[PDB]
Amino acid sequence: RRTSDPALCTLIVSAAADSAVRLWSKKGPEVMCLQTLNFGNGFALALCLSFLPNTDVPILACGNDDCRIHIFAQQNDQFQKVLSLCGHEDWIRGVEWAAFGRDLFLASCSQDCLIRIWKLYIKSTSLETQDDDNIRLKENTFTIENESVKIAFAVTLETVLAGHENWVNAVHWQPVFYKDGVLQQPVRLLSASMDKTMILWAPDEESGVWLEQVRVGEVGGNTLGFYDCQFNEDGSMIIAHAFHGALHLWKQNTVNPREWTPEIVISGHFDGVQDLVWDPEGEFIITVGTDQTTRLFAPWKRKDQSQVTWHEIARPQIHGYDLKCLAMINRFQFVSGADEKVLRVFSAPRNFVENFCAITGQSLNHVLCNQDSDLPEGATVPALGLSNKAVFFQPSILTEPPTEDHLLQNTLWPEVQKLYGHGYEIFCVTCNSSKTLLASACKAAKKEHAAIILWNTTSWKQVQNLVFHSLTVTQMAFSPNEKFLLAVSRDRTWSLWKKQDTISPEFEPVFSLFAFTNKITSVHSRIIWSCDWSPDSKYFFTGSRDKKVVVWGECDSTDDCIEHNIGPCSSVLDVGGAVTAVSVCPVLHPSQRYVVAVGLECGKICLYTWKKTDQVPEINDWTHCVETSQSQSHTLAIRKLCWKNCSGKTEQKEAEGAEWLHFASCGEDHTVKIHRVNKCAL
Amino acid sequence: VHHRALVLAQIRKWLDKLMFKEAFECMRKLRINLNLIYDHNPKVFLGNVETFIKQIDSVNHINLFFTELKEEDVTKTMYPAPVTSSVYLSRDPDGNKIDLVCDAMRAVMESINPHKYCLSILTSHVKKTTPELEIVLQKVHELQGNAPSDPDAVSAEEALKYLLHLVDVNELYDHSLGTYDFDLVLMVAEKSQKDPKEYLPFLNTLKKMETNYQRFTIDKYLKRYEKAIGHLSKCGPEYFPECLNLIKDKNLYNEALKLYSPSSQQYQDISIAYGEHLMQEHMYEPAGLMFARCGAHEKALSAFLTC
Amino acid sequence: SPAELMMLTIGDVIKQLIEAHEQGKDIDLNKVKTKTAAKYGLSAQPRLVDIIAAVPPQYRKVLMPKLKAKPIRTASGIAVVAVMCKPHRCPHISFTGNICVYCPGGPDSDFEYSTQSYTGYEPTSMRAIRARYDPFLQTRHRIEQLKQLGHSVDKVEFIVMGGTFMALPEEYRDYFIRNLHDALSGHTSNNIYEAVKYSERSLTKCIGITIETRPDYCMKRHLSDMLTYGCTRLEIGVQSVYEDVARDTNRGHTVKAVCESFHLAKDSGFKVVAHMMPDLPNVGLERDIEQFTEFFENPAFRPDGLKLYPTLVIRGTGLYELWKSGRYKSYSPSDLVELVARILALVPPWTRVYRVQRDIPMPLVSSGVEHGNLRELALARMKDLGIQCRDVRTREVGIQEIHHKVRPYQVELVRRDYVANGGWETFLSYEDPDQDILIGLLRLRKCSEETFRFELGGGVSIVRELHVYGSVVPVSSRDPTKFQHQGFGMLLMEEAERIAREEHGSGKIAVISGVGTRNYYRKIGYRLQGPYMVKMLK
RNA sequence: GGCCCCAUGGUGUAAUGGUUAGCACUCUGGACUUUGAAUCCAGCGAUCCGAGUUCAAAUCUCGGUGGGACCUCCA
Ligand SMILES: CC(=O)SCCNC(=O)CCNC(=O)[C@H](O)C(C)(C)COP(=O)(O)OP(=O)(O)OC[C@H]1O[C@@H](n2cnc3c(N)ncnc32)[C@H](O)[C@@H]1OP(=O)(O)O
Ligand SMILES: C[C@H]1O[C@@H](n2cnc3c(N)ncnc32)[C@H](O)[C@@H]1O
Ligand code: MET
Ligand code: SF4
Ligand SMILES: [Mg+2]
Ligand SMILES: [Mg+2]
Ligand SMILES: [Mg+2]
Ligand SMILES: [Mg+2]
Repeated sequence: RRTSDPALCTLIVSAAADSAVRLWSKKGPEVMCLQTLNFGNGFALALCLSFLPNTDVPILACGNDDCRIHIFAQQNDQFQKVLSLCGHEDWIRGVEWAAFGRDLFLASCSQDCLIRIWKLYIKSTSLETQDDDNIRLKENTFTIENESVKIAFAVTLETVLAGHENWVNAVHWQPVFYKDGVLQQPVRLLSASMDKTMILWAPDEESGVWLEQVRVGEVGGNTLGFYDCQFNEDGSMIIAHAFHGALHLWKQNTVNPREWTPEIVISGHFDGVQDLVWDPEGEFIITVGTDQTTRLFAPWKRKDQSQVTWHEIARPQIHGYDLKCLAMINRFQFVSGADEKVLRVFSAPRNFVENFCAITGQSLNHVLCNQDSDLPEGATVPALGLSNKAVFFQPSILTEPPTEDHLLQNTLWPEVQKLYGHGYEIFCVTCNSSKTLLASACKAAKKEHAAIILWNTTSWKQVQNLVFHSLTVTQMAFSPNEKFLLAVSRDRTWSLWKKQDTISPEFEPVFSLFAFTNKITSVHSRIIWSCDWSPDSKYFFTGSRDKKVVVWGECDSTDDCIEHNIGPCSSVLDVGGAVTAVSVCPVLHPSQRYVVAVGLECGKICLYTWKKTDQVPEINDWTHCVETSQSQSHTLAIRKLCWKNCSGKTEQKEAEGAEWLHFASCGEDHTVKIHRVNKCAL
Repeated sequence: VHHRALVLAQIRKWLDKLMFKEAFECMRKLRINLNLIYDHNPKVFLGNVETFIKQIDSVNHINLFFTELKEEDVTKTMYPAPVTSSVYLSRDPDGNKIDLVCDAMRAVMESINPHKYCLSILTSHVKKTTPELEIVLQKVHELQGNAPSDPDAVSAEEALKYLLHLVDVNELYDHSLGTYDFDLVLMVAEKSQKDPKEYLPFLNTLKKMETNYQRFTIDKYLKRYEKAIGHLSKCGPEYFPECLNLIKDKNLYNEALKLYSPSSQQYQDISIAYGEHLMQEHMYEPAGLMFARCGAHEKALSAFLTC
Repeated sequence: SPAELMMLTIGDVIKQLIEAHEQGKDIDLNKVKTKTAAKYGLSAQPRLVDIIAAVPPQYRKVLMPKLKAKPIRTASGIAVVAVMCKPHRCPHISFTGNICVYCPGGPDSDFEYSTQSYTGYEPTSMRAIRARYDPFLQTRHRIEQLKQLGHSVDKVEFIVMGGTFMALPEEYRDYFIRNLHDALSGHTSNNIYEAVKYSERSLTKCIGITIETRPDYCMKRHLSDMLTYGCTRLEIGVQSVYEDVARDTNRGHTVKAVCESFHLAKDSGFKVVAHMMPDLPNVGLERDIEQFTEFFENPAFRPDGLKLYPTLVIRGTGLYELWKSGRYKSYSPSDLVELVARILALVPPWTRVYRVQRDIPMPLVSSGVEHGNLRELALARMKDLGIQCRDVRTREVGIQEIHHKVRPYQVELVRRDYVANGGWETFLSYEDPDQDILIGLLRLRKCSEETFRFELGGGVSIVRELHVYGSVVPVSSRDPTKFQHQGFGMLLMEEAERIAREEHGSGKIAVISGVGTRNYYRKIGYRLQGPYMVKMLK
């Protein structure tokens, strides 16, 4: 605040882990460092800035590990220590200033489980003080210079609240706001603690004490407490941030002023996501991550609005190992693979279908398709070990998405299978389009451990072992023609396995090598990370850390080739960085467009357009189509990309001419995103 | 191994040669009770306190000496003399050993350097037979509102920390309340971890009261019932029913009888109450005798017939 | 209903207790419990935990010294928190094809979701299983239990159990250690060094960490890595001093490697604790006595602590197959008790015995030990034979105070010197000779000519342990009925600083310490260098 | 209101005038630096209240207090 008409000068204070506090000023586009303060080998844990009453001198309060608060005032052009306040006996985790009338208040919390309020005012005129017949606390006084005038200020403690058991993590006043022009300045305080609780405090006018008004939270369970708490503009809503990362939001009733109810808030993983799949009909997605959880997201349909929003409704796993891979078998059944030698199979209970058809707005009879019939009701945690047990939890109908207390307990899925046969932790899983086969791989350092295993989907037994490669298999893919299987490995090679033809209706077909690649024939100089098929089962694309995406083609003509004709059918491209994901749109255009979605280590997503030259020059096969912006991109490695292969809707009946194509992405930045692209442009 | 015989012989020679420094170091290192410095020969110790103080010349060592002094004699319970040819005993210690030691050493310390030896004088006052908390609190209060002259003085914060080290906070709070001085009470309550808006109204209410009634109220708040009844007695007649209620409640009949003269009617009332109390406890003959003394003749008949 | 009757009984009990405290008289708890339970018509008695869990705050502070439960949990001067790692395979599975012939459980076993050498039915195992092996949750849960008992958790020491911890990837070890330190302090750090700084400035002191490791994973690299973590104790399984046993059980190393690892660890400044196993195959009843006599008389072997684990046969192991085929038979119980008594009679006065038998539940054992109090039976047998045990654990003030009823009277200073692992060791102590009661101890060693650390080269003497026993006294507090904060520590350091200068001839003294100990030694006059607290002696 | 019988650890129960009351559930402590709750082994805890007769009473005579069986009375 000043009267030189500046470009909104700003003062900034920061504190870091190098035992120092720094001050900055920002005049327009120019910044400069006014001062630095050194605390020896201590640290500063909280900061707050404001101005002294009835003047324009900035003041600073710093809470330290010394269980002691420090006050600084800016006389002249530098900050100088004026006062030190004792009283606490543990670390301090938050301070805050507030202005009331012509006086200043300071609220302080600590790990002592206690909250203290101080008070700063302007000392008297060195006169009119004659009431010596009273008992008053000693005042902490300091003097400042302002325009060649001495001004004295005094600080004194106000009260000491209590009521918490564990640490108190944050404290905040209530912001001022304007109603019909007039500013209202309530007196309220909020605190959140580690013992799963939040307390709202207000003063009492009949006496000189403060009283609890609302105490919100869930006391009980192994879940830990809260880190942060925040008010609304006027105080209608209150928000809190939990230990894992869950968000809790409470709203107050209009007529009943001591009743609060929780509401719907965003949610997501609290660690790196590792895999992603789509609904076969396209109405939900399932994700797994290194946070040992599996989550399902589906849209919400409301009558009195037009926009559609997607929310979490299911969490069908809370596991004891880091999850790595997932695959889809039926519309309500999937396979998961984690940091162990065992693959697991999960199915869905009954109340999930009712909740799904209720929220998404479908019909219960039609979503069953009279094909699921009787099935278990829920799941629960077993007494010992890691598994899922049917509860044939509690019948709880829902018309709105749940909150982060019904998701944690009442939303599990039963386990119905368990497969052995691997010697080490799983690394990759895939499935064919005919819904009857399954692949697998594991970490290996020799040739006898890196072997693909094929299973069945009606009676789970090993079918045949495919021994090749000497290192881990990173990804596999089934051609849409259901007559091939491809593998890429850490040993910079690859292999293609062809299925032999027999009629033998009671038996099962077999696979054997059709083409391969050695050190010399390999073009990727480093680890291959991804591969994918063309929608017509003709070519296939590979992407590796060599910053190159290659097309290997002419895999068609399965009738009778001499041996093969497989080789490089394009030119290498230097994307710019390591490629960790490749995907191809499942849509065919008469102009023969093959669009590829390439992800990188830096979270960029580039859409190219590949065209077969059909001429002996290989130029004009790589064209750059579109690239993600700096706010639409990720921040760390991208681990998966998957278009919406809505095979159930073979042709889009109710669409705006299919103007848009949707796909989804996930990465190690704790984030899952859904992107949309214009059709006619590509 | 350090055999006790050789150590004790060397220590006795050192003590007889007036070389307290070496003996003190050896006893401190080997964990030998320090009382042997005095109990070996009290007359020589009390005759040469100055040399002791000069040779030890450390605040920490003197504080260690004070926190181990005890009334018992160790040359008869822990370290009996191997030779029974004691030269004499002579002067029996006149009073409490702790008192003589503390007074003599405090006098020497005050004579030599009031500023250098600050916490040790407070320790000498605290460690006496009767803890004189009032004097040390008053001295700390004096040191609070003063400026140093010699750059060896101790800040009031450090003195308060040392007092809180010797005695607990709440006990100091109660003693300060007993001192009838609100300055000391506020000083102690500053470092007490308490809500100011729980005891500020209490102290304000206590302040605006009559002096004797104030002292009675504070004493009752701190038990101390005899002082409370004395202060209440030194007041107006209208308070007498409450004084008598307290006398009957805690059975302070004898003290109340001592408080007033026998010619007073209050003495007669307290006597009647006391006699009724013995009637409750079946001391028929004594209470009847005391009824006859005061003048309750018919009650004397009743008690004498009953017994 | 019984519930409200129980609640009223509890409330009345605290009412009487607080009243008696207010007017200041002593009260007997058991009689009050019985009388008050009689009034309200109950068929049971109150529990101590329930009475503790209902006291008002100020009274909760004041009257714990009367309602404490299990006084042994802090009778040694510290509070112990045990945590476990993630399931994994032992490192020597690859180049041998299999693991030790007697180890139960593990990733590939019928004991589901259990760590190697454990079954999962153990107390600590069931605590980490429900926490899904997360260090933060385990530390918080255990500290909550310890506070609920009624103890003081000012001073803490960690114990990391599981398989071989130092064989895991570096990132996981970083994660684990920084989470332990953060759980104590309250910070949210990114790597080890930040967590160590903040824990140094913390108020809940971390005294030290203990890790179990194999002799082939104790080299210069691993020792330096553990030095940066804050570790101060090591546990190695020797199991035998005979070379044929170490290769017939597929152990994977040799005894000479064990001796060399002992030498390196002791020169670096750690403390060594050894696991030993009687009743091994091909070892009769006469080779055990010779084994332990050589253990405690040969300078190459003399450790600082011992763990006696008589051999147990458990299903799903090679020893189980040997036992079924009628080729291995265990000792008779009388012979086992006699052997344990004879072994305990040989322990030197500078060695501490931490545990005497395993803790596998009885129904899971096919043969071997069946009782559950081998130590006290052995002590009774020793009293019958006329011999006495003189280790460290059964001579300290707390144990002598709870098992017997004695208190020190005539404290003296004792010093013992010896040679071990190529070094000159000294052991200083304060103890009562007549009643045989220990109070405080310190260990000192002169660095040999084969030290590799940069901070300890050129004439440095290192202090390896300083300890004072009794009950726990919180920092900056004093209790005249306990033994800790009374000046026995600065007396033990002043003597260590005189030996290192006038006898060793050194010119510097170094101490390995935790973090609260870092502040303590800074108070004494030491400065910080690397992971050590050093001071010039010139 | 008389009218027959019952009463032992916190709870369910055993024992004949001796020269000193046994078991179960509950509770507390140790083996234990892997554990309040599991295992093994130790420990604390009672003849309601008065008179009494017999050398001697938890035990037999007569009492009050509660309880159980009969009708109460009574309003
Ligand atoms: C370095 C290591 O390897 S660990 C040391 C052993 N670990 C333990 O804490 C278990 C028991 N330890 C102890 O008994 C003590 O903590 C020791 C060994 C460090 C010192 O023993 P004591 O005889 O109690 O020390 P001494 O009485 O000489 O010192 C008391 C002072 O030390 C302080 N102190 C004790 N422990 C600590 C600590 N961890 N951090 C900071 N100060 C401490 C006390 O507050 C007291 O200071 P003050 O009274 O002046 O305010
Ligand atoms: C954790 C410690 O347990 C001991 N240990 C391992 N297996 C057995 C067994 N079958 N019986 C007894 N002790 C055993 C070893 O000494 C190991 O180091
Ligand atoms: C947990 S077993 C003891 C530690 C290590 N596995 C060893 O055998 O030495
Ligand atoms: S090294 Fe230890 S934990 Fe591993 S198998 Fe051998 S005994 Fe078991
Ligand atoms: Mg009964
Ligand atoms: Mg009976
Ligand atoms: Mg009977
Ligand atoms: Mg028990």
